[PDB]
Amino acid sequence: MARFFIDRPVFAWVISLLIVLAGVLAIRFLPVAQYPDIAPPVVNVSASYPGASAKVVEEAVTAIIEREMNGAPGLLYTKATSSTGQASLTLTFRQGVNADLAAVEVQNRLKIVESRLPESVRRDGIYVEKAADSIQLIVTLTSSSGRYDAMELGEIASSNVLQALRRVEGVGKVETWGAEYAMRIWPDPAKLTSMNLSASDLVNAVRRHNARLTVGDIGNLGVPDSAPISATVKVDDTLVTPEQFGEIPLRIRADGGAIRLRDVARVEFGQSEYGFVSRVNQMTATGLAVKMAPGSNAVATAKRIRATLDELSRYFPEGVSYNIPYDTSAFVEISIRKVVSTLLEAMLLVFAVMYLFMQNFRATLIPTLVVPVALLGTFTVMLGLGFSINVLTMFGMVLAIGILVDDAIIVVENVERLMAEEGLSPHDATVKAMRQISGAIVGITVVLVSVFVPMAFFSGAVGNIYRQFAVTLAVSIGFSAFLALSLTPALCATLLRPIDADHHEKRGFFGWFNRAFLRLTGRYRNAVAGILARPIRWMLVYTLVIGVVALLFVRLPQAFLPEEDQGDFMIMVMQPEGTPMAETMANVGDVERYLAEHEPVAYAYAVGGFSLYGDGTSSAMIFATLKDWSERREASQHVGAIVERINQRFAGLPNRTVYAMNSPPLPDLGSTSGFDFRLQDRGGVGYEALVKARDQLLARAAEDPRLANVMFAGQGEAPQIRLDIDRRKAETLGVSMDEINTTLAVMFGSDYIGDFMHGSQVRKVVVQADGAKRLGIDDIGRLHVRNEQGEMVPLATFAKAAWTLGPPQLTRYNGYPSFNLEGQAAPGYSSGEAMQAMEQLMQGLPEGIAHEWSGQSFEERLSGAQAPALFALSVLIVFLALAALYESWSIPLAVILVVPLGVLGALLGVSLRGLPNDIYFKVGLITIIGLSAKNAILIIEVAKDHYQEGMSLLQATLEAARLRLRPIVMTSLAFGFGVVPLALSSGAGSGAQVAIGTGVLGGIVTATVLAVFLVPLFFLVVGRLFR
Repeated sequence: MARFFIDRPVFAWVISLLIVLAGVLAIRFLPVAQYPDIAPPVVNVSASYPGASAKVVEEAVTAIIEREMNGAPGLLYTKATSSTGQASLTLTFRQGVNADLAAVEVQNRLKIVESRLPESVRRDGIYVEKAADSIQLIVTLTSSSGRYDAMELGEIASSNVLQALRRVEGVGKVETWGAEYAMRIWPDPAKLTSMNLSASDLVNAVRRHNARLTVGDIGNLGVPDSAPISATVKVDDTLVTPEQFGEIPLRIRADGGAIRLRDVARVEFGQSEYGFVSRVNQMTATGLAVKMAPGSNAVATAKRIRATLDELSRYFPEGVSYNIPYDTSAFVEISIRKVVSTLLEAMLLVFAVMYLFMQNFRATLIPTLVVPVALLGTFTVMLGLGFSINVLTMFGMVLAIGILVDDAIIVVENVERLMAEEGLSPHDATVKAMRQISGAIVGITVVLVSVFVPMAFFSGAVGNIYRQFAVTLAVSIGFSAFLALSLTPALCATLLRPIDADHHEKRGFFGWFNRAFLRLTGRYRNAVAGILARPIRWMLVYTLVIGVVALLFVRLPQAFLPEEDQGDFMIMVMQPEGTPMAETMANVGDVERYLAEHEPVAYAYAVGGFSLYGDGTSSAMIFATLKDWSERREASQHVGAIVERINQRFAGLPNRTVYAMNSPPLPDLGSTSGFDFRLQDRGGVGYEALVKARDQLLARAAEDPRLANVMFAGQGEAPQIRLDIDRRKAETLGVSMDEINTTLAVMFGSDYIGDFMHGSQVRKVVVQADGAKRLGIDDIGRLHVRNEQGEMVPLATFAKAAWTLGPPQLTRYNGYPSFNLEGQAAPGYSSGEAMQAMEQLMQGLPEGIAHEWSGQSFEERLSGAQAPALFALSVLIVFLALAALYESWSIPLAVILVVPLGVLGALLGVSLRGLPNDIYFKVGLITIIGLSAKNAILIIEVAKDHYQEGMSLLQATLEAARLRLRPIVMTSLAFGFGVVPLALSSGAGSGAQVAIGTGVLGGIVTATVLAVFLVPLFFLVVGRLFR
């Protein structure tokens, strides 16, 4: 096949141009992403059970459905959250399971248990939807100057903009924050008492016009926190403006006049204190949280969203403008731009290493043309196999560049040798070279291509990460084998002039270098000879280096992904249950003001009432986009320093929590950035004991130096009023359950719900998680109801109320009751160290309490638990591939003992730079193993086909070490200089680049220096001990 292309130059030329043209086409039709698609298939079962308590919802809906979904096809884990309103069931499936299969499977299992569900749940809708609950982009609409009307701007955003966004391809579901608004009524105690009007009089009179009343602080007129009456208003309603509300007649006067609502109350229109309240850059606005459709391209969807928005902006009245304060897609351009630059730097650097050795323009150009054709070839293979231009695929192409030229070195070098050391014509020089070295090319591409296939056959989203590296490298190396057997044959023959194969030219720096390298090769040959002279005493040194390999491995901490500064972050702004919205937004303003006046923040969007830990009046969050990295070129201006600063400054304010975290790198695995620890009640020990374990384990995490910010990612117990109805004599005394339930519902709103029933006891709870004063247990007893004979009866005869505390939410993980915990690794410490910290602190906990890692945490544990298998199989197939290629069981053994040499440098490189054993390190480790095999098999191949016998085989192996020292140094130095721009990356996106490059740069240095001294030894002990 080689001789085919030597005598046919143009035939190889047109093929190479065909690859380039196809690759260029692939670029134009290839999606760009920061990462590949990592999201596992998730199905959400949502059910509503209005008026039911969280316990009732869980027992009647959540637990029944969840119990049915135990044995689903590749169901990884189940999560459940039963709250007052709804039941929610999240079912995460194995990787590679068809989402529509999982969707159909969960739908079918739902129809089995549906008839056992409460009727009102079924008819309201039990939805089964593919989960895409991660927020990618946030759009705010603001009014420049004073164009803001709560009715107008809220509906401008929710109607005109949201309808367009929903039609934008790639947009899954949009949550509207700040578009629910209410009439606020503030009764005056003086005017109420001056007339003969009661609080119930106002509530009941208003209820004749608007039944969407939320009562709050009707029991605190005069120093109110929440508006005593809040009437959510819709455009269809009979009364809309506050002037209409003020006109509501309350009672007539003796003189014929009428008392109106405006006469005893202050009437206002504004955003509802019980919906969502949004704000961007300390200004009131309406937010639209965009969740992109599963499987869409984030960048492309953002461009359409932007295009559809600024096309809508021209219709805005002056003052109204649209802003995007939060866009995770923004970083994709920055990361892909940097890796493309680093790819260019690697090409510019390997060219320098080639030129330093071969020292002519023509023979340097011959291998440098292999890389673009092979890279553009892999670009075409990726389009069609289902891959994107992401940092991972581009990262591989960076590592490929140094490897890709390896075979084209060997042809050019040995052509030039046969052309000057033997006087051959350029045609016949290349002909003989391939008949000589094609075995070496075949051998090294066998190990290199093979070593990358085992990682592609692995589960999890780390498996998908591995496959992007595996395909981009095995195909490019496989290409570079083909180009070396086809392209470089022709180019060597047509382009190399006899004037170029000069062994010594350009006396000066280059002559100095040439003489120096030749001298170094001599001391190499003497140094090795000393080692083979005392081989038993140096094999003990080899036993030493594997020992420090193990010690370094045990010492090194492991992590998942490096912390990257992607220009944005988020802040949990939490208040204790029962905190009203006004305190929540005051606390948010404190964070808003601190960001504005003390930190480099471009935009800071803030929403009250929404939180990834649970909605409510005591929850709020802030999404923040930082200023450009150019304005933050300092250690104290990175994200981590900023979030550390924010969390420390606000830790001094008690009765509130402020948790600032860097944006999660893979939001489709989890909305937060930290660990997903799931405390489980696997033994049925009960809620009270589960709280005690959670609280005391939280305490242990506070004391541990490895952990930071470990906390309960949820809502604590909220105060509430429990009403017990023993022996429903109310029906015996004439009062109906309807009349009782309405009178409570009128003065408590939707907060009046029902709970668990036992033995003629109608248990009920008034929800007080919003901290309103309203009616106490004394008022509840003194409330009046009408029996069937028309009289007023005190409510206390048949109702016994009491204050109590209870969780607003009940969660379940893998079917057992849960507490969702989250936290961080302390500075300097690694994410894995944070994980083993938490597992260690579990030791002293009581009996029936287990734990599970979820989200990215679950994936990270998988990566570290399948690591030994991944390394063992990668060396094993190289063993078998060499055994198949060379029909021997002794050659693989000699080659195999080279891999610990390159491992030591990888371990040393990270261990001295303080970097962890992340998966970038694991990918580099596989690359180092393959390149170690290439180094060893390059000399062992020559040392075998020269001559072979027993009683020590010096003759061939030092001959091989002599011949192959230069070729292995060319190829190894090329790879090292290619990855130097990774190991020494500077600006944005550099966290991943130094992580991927540090281990691989250190690995190759000791995969070459420590190898050439030791692989001739390996060939000789295996020969000496196999006879």
